[PDB]
Amino acid sequence: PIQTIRDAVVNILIHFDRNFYQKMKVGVNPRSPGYFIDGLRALVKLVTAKYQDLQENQRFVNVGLEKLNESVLKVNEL
Amino acid sequence: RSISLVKSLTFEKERWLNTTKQFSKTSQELIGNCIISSIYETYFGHLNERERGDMLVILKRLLGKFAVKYDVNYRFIDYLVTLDEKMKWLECGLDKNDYFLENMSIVMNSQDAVPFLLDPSSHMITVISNYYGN
Amino acid sequence: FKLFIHSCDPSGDIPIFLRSRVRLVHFVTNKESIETRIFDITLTEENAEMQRKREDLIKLNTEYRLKLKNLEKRLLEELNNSELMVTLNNLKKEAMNIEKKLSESEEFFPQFDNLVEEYSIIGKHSVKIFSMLEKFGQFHWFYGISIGQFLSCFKRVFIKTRVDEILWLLYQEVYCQFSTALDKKFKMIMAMTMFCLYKFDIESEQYKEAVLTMIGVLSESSDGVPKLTVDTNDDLRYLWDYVTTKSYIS
Repeated sequence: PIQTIRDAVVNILIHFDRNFYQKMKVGVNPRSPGYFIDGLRALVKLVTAKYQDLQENQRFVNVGLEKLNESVLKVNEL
Repeated sequence: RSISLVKSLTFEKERWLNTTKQFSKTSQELIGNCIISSIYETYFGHLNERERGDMLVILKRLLGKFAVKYDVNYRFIDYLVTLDEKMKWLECGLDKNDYFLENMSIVMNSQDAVPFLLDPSSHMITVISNYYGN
Repeated sequence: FKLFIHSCDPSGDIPIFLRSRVRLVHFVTNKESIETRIFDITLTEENAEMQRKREDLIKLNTEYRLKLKNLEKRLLEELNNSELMVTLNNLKKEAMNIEKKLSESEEFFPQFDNLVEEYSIIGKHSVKIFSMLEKFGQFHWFYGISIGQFLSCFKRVFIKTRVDEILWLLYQEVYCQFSTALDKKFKMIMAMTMFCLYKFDIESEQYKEAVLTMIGVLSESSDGVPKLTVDTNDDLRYLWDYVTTKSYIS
């Protein structure tokens, strides 16, 4: 039963994979689970890279705005 | 000069404020964007535009069923294909189609599994030859 | 080391071991591809200077946008590390110059949009003819069609009421080139359905109803009827005389 993001995302990946194999009309032929593994590896790598980039961009913009506000306050005080 | 620099940074300050405001929207979304990007990456290499649209709409409905957030205006090129990469692909000789750009981004973002190309026209053989030079 | 596998054979034979461990990508021509290609061909054959100016303007605009993004990134990185004020002044002056360059370069769009609206009918007719030829290609293995052959047919049209004249020459030349690739029954199929397509696009709705009645009575599916006007088009009178005299081949 779903408690965190992890259970929801693994359920959504499993259910989408089942739907995709259902549309393809594989019939009685076996379904290759290679697509699921490839998608999962791509998901973890891409979410790690995107989280790193987004956190770096956020702290970058935050320190830029902080420096600009500090300079504005220093100019206003003087 | 400092006063002029402060006064001229109105647009930059507005953009920074908009980015700070939309950081919550992006962080509420990032998992869903990564899921749909990876599904594009590993599922619709070998599908036409109609099948891609049907798969995408049923994926969007199913993803909204489990209540995880995603963009109402999400696109593959707007998320994975960068401006420098798009410039390089267009100057190599690729067409301007969104389908071709999506497939090109799918092919060049595969550092794990080798990509397979079914190009009847034999156009991106010389496009990729242009990309890697000599 | 990076490996790429290329194949020019659609619907080939990929082994299951190879199929299961690669990122299989198809590459087919869609509506947008043929429409953009035919717009480019007709523009570079009609007004070559206009097409060259348009493509140079597009390349300049995207390069200027890339330079603007890179300049914004450099400005942000430079201010993050803190003479300097003069550098920031030069950067924002260059950014303003880029912005006014875009503003001055974004004034040729209405002519391009008018050309798009003018030649959209040629684009849609071309993609419809290509769809019909692909239908022929999947009816039998010998009747396949390549996009390069179709584009070379356009080049032959342009080498050999103006847009209507281009469309007329297009239909005549594409029939005269791709009739020889089909047998007699598909020759009749292609000729009659293409004359039907032209007359449906050009003439009115009563003409469409009349032609549906003609094809239906020739198909033994629809009986009777026609909605023939009193001041008939002379060809329709001959066609109804032919079908009433049971001269089907005529």
